[PDB]
Amino acid sequence: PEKVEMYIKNLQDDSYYVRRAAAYALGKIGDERAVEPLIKALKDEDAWVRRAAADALGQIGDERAVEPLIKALKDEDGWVRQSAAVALGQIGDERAVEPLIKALKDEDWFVRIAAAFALGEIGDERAVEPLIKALKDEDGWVRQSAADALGEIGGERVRAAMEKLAETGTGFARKVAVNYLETHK
Amino acid sequence: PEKVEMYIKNLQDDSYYVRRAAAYALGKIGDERAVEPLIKALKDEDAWVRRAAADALGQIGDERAVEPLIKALKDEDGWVRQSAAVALGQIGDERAVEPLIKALKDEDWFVRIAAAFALGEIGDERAVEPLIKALKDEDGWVRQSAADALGEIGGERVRAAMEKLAETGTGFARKVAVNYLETHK
Repeated sequence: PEKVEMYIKNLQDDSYYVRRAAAYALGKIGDERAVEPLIKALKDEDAWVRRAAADALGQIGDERAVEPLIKALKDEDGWVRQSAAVALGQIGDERAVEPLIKALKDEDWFVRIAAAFALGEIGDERAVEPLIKALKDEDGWVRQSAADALGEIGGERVRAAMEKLAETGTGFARKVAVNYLETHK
Repeated sequence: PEKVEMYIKNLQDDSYYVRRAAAYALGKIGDERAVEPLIKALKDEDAWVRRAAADALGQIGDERAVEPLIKALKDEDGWVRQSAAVALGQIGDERAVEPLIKALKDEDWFVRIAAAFALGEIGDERAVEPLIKALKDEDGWVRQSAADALGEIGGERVRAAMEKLAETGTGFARKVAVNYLETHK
């Protein structure tokens, strides 16, 4: 906690590693003063810095990072987008829901996982139908995370969809739905 | 919490997804009754079940899972080993230190990351020299996680090594060491 301004100041250092390490440290410390300088490091030249900055903003958890993080979901770098999604998941703000639904169709499997995870944490039923679609994703971990997110959301929209999948679905989606029906009253 | 025995019982179900979902749920619930049945699911036929079981044991955090998890660091499946390492990191027990040092040389990049992370969390200085070596890993995320773990460990063995790297090291290891010297008194 004593080193918060030293690390804020290191977000301007010429060395990418010093900037990255500063963002990482500021996420762990959790002091709110770091929020605006981290928002700025979401446009850093170096992708590792942008990743660490998103990560740190999620850890601090201040809603002021929501709109900048939503933008960072369009970053050229896959791991930045992944970090932004996890961070929006951690903050829990419903404004991320539609942008994260889009990121469920991201070309990188690791981004789609993070998008599903985050939708599950936010808990908003608009995500239900897009998560049912992700049950057919070519990546196994994506499918799985969409199933977990469906369970976390819950409620009557999830129940009704799981009845239909248990009835006519195939493959993984079927197994998900049947587990659902066995494990709820 | 009401469903703990239902999910324990589902660890014997014929469907791999029902067993996997049960392990996942039992990790979230956190009831100690789940520990021995999860230890057993670390030898499940299906790799997703073994992964979820390790993950859940780390979340519950009971030291009784330490020796079974150490064994699971030799699993044929890369993601099981990864999960076992993260879990040993979360439990924090020093008995994992030597097995995790070995897993820093794992053939999968994701395992080496998890091994570095876990050593950093356990905080034991036997890891210092092997983590300095990981600064030369071909994977960028591995190197980074080894640098973070060095910072988390700290103390005089880390200080002395970072002085030498700042003096004669090259590339990433150099940048790590110099950041170290700039950020400590």
